[PDB]
Amino acid sequence: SVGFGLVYNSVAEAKKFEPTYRLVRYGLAEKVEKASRQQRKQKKNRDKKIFGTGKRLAKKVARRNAD
Amino acid sequence: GKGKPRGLNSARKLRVHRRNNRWAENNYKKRLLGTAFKSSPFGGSSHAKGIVLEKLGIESKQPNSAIRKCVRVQLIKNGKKVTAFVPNDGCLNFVDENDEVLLAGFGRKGKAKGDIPGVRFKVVKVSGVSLLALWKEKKEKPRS
Amino acid sequence: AKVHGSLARAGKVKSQTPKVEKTEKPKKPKGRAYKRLLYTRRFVNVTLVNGKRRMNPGPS
Amino acid sequence: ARGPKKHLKRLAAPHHWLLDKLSGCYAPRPSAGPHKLRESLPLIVFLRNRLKYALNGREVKAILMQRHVKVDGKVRTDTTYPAGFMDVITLDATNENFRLVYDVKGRFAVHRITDEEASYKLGKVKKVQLGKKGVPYVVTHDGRTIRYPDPNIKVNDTVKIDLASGKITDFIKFDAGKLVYVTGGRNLGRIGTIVHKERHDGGFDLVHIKDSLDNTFVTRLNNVFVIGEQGKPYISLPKGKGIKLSIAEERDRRRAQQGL
Amino acid sequence: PRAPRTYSKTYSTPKRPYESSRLDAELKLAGEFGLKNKKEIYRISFQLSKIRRAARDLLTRDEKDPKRLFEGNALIRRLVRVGVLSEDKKKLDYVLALKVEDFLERRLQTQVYKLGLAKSVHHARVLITQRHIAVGKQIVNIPSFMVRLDSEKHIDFAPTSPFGGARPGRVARRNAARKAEASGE
RNA sequence: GGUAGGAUAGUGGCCUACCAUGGUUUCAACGGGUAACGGGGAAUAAGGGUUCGAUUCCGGAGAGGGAGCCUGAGAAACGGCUACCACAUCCAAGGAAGGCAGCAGGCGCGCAAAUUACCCAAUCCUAAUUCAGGGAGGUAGUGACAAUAAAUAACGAUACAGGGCCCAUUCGGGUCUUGUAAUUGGAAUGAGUACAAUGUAAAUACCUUAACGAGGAACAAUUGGAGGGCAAGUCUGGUGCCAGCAGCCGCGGUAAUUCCAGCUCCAAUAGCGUAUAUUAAAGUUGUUGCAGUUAAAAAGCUCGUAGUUGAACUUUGGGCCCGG
RNA sequence: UCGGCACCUUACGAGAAAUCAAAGUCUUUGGGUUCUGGGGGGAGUAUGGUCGCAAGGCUGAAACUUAAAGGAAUUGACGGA
Ligand SMILES: [Mg+2]
Ligand SMILES: [Mg+2]
Ligand SMILES: [Mg+2]
Ligand SMILES: [Mg+2]
Ligand SMILES: [Mg+2]
Ligand SMILES: [Mg+2]
Ligand SMILES: [Mg+2]
Ligand SMILES: [Mg+2]
Ligand SMILES: [Mg+2]
Ligand SMILES: [Mg+2]
Ligand SMILES: [Mg+2]
Ligand SMILES: [Mg+2]
Ligand SMILES: [Mg+2]
Ligand SMILES: [Mg+2]
Ligand SMILES: [Mg+2]
Ligand SMILES: [Mg+2]
Ligand SMILES: [Mg+2]
Ligand SMILES: [Mg+2]
Ligand SMILES: [Mg+2]
Ligand SMILES: [Mg+2]
Ligand SMILES: [Mg+2]
Ligand SMILES: [Mg+2]
Ligand SMILES: [Mg+2]
Ligand SMILES: [Mg+2]
Ligand SMILES: [Mg+2]
Ligand SMILES: [Mg+2]
Ligand SMILES: [Mg+2]
Ligand SMILES: [Mg+2]
Ligand SMILES: [Mg+2]
Ligand SMILES: [Mg+2]
Ligand SMILES: [Mg+2]
Ligand SMILES: [Mg+2]
Ligand SMILES: [Mg+2]
Ligand SMILES: [Mg+2]
Ligand SMILES: [Mg+2]
Ligand SMILES: [Mg+2]
Ligand SMILES: [Mg+2]
Ligand SMILES: [Mg+2]
Ligand SMILES: [Mg+2]
Ligand SMILES: [Mg+2]
Ligand SMILES: [Mg+2]
Ligand SMILES: [Mg+2]
Repeated sequence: SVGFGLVYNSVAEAKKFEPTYRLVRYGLAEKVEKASRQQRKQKKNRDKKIFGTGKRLAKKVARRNAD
Repeated sequence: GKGKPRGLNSARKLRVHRRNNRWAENNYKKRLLGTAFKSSPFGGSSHAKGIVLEKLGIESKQPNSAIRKCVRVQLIKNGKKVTAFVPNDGCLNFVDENDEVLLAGFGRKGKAKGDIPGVRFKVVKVSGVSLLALWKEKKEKPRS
Repeated sequence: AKVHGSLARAGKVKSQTPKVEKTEKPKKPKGRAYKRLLYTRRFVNVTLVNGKRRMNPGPS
Repeated sequence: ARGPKKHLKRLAAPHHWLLDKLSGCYAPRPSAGPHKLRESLPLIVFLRNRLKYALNGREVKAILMQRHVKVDGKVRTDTTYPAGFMDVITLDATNENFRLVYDVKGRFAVHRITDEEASYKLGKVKKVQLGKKGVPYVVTHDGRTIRYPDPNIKVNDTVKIDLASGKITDFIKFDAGKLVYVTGGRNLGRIGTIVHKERHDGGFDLVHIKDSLDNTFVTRLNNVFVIGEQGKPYISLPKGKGIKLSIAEERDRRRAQQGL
Repeated sequence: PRAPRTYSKTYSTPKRPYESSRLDAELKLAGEFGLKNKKEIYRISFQLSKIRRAARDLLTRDEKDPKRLFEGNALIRRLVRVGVLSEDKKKLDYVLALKVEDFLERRLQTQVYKLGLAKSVHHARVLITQRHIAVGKQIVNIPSFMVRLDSEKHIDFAPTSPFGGARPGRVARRNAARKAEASGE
């Protein structure tokens, strides 16, 4: 079997230069509990509709369509 | 001196004469005038789908004595009416009145084949279920 | 060129042809072993070499 | 269309970068800089595809953002920085200094140099002009502007640039007898000094160059870089001394140097 | 957008589909060498067509031409190395005289039979295909392998894959397990 | 085309003013057609050629159609705006919003073309930026577009072909078994199934590998043919100028080598057939390289302009040296 | 002797042959140049243009159809030769 090997000078430099997926493979980084890519893109495009923080938008909606 | 000009500066006369005389061939004439896209019911295509209008019985040319079992077909893409031979024993029982046939050419690029007068096309599929497969045992024709 | 011949007989001979099922037989080998079988029947142990050779002799 | 292109297709990259055909649709487009797009070598091609020090482009970025590399004295943390001919790349770790010179097949070879030779570079004078307030300058082949040159410095000469201050130490004229390194065309990477120079008013002055095995070749004047006098070049020379052996001599050498 | 992937057809069919002489000759070839197909003859004919066309355009070049010497010597060296052209006979007008049987003799399926080890070409084919014979210590299961005259001494049975040792084998193990089931323990 | 001006980033009839009468064209202008984006290239060809190039790279143009513009270094931008035209969506009828020739997907059109998947790990790009973003791109799915390699068996004993020995005399002798016993024996292996590992961003698949995994090894190879061209049948049954076949020549009207079948045989083979287009074959476009008395074809005859073509002639010879 | 209308013999040669001193000097294929033809029909038709008083001329297709049409010679058969 033929492959490629890296031995870093220390484990701090291993964590610093080693890619995140290899550190997840070796146990030196946790896999992130991120969302799917289409959900992330849809959330971003939803946030593109809002200008400002939107607290005034939420309070104006809850004022106009409650009575 | 063999009729054509030979000189080093006669390439204009040679090429213009070749361009003029090239028109006398069948294929160059047909390709350059766009005959397949103006004439030729299969308007440049290899196959064409059409709707069966009628089952015809064509009497074969002499010295052959047979009825040839063709169909009259209106092409869907074009509206032109063509006559198409239904090739095998039986297989005119498989067509129907008024359903869908895929048609192809008939071997000789125009130019009706054999003893069959005026028929330049054959039926390849009917109802999209392939007359060879219908004829052997392979697939069953859909009822609707 | 008459286009209204009778279509009553379409399929006549194939519809009245007697049905014979294909005879069940041993399989023939495929590929390299079939070309091996062809080579033994044609160039190694051929005996029907009347004139040059024959391949499908009928009853004489 | 509509503005400057920012991408470079692979198979539209220069052939001397020796990029593999597969493993990407895109080649690293060289940034604007001292050298041209096609006459140069990006730092990612030098650090990943020549020295093999990095496996990715992300490792080239991780090397460069630690300020280890420097081109011509300054640090250059740009990944696609156009390092071209005569440029000196200093990698501080392993104390390596490189001068980008052509090997005689026409490609940028890895040529390790010393710290003395890394102190300077050579620049072919592209123009000599007066700037404003009457100050004269020369413009070299790598976009450097050097004020107050020697008045003997003309076009197609070669100045030596001190690279700690961008100053002209000495210079070499263009006249019959002195070495020529060839930096373009199909004689790219060759050496051999002279036969003469023919003028051709209107365009494309030609130089006849005859190497140490007495093979003449003509090159355009714009592809001609003076590196010194005949013997003792002002730079070190790469593996081969710019000879361009033919393919039979190449095979007669390669069969020899594999059976010990 | 990507680099296109180059591919080439490796054979040519004859222009005449039914010639009794050619069909007899190719069935004779496939019986002598144990071939699956006419395609395996057509590939060798394609390779000879390319070799002969290359040697022909070199032979019309004047002798002591640089391209003639370089490419002709490279062609001769490749054919000598693969064993089709002998270790004498290093001329371009003798590689025009090459035929199909020379390449068919150099196959791994022919070499495995020729160097003992197989007892037939049809046994050689199914020794090779069945992950037996190793050419270095490399298992090859390709019968069209073109043994290169310095691998001939190293063609043997594999370190794995019995007839080479280190384990009995699938139906031997099952049958011995059945005889252990029946007879003893 | 000249002069001057205006405009432009700048040259310029680019526009304007005033002049002059030019500019192009049988060496094909101008006009018409193109089922024309151009090129690198592709198929095929002894050589010369013929045909194709929407399509991975390069250049151009476009973003339903036209036009106009803002911003900006750069756009006459369309995942920017404005108007008109066409089409079309929501609506409380007041109004408001639109542009898949991006990716996926749908409808329609048709002979004719795939998932509303996963990811920025690679290649690169952009940003204030090592970090974010990227349907660019990559990964898989669908995929007989095309291409590469090559399973579907192999080997022995019981039976028989004879190539035989010393004149096997009449078959024994330590002969020598390829075809036949829908016999007989054990071996071999991957298709598949999967422990794991490796793979990979994560997977899948490959490669490796534990245990499984063939006797009708049903773990059953097909597609076209069997008159000629053109390899393979005057075999049997059916039909009886019908039905049908047949590229072409032809077969069928009661013994069909050709139809429909069965048996057997042939060819290519995980492929094979059909239709169309094109190349070779085609020296049937002929420059190489056709033909013109009679097969198609010397203008009725002569003049004549462009075109094509056009007699001979001008420093030859001798000697010497270096010299690859 | 030059020039002309031709003829006769031979086949060096040419041709599919009849025949041909040109229909030769052609696969051993290039002296110069013009025009014409590309299987048979449809068809010298339709249409457009142009000339003519007109009759017509000159230029001139296609759809569609077809497996031969033709040339020369041989043998036969036939002829109100
Ligand atoms: Mg001339
Ligand atoms: Mg015989
Ligand atoms: Mg663009
Ligand atoms: Mg860039
Ligand atoms: Mg194994
Ligand atoms: Mg002015
Ligand atoms: Mg002006
Ligand atoms: Mg003016
Ligand atoms: Mg002009
Ligand atoms: Mg177009
Ligand atoms: Mg193109
Ligand atoms: Mg194109
Ligand atoms: Mg188009
Ligand atoms: Mg645009
Ligand atoms: Mg649209
Ligand atoms: Mg901006
Ligand atoms: Mg726009
Ligand atoms: Mg859009
Ligand atoms: Mg855009
Ligand atoms: Mg789409
Ligand atoms: Mg894409
Ligand atoms: Mg399709
Ligand atoms: Mg879909
Ligand atoms: Mg990425
Ligand atoms: Mg996409
Ligand atoms: Mg199978
Ligand atoms: Mg394995
Ligand atoms: Mg049959
Ligand atoms: Mg035959
Ligand atoms: Mg037949
Ligand atoms: Mg030819
Ligand atoms: Mg002809
Ligand atoms: Mg005639
Ligand atoms: Mg005539
Ligand atoms: Mg005349
Ligand atoms: Mg004249
Ligand atoms: Mg002259
Ligand atoms: Mg002759
Ligand atoms: Mg013709
Ligand atoms: Mg004709
Ligand atoms: Mg008329
Ligand atoms: Mg006659």
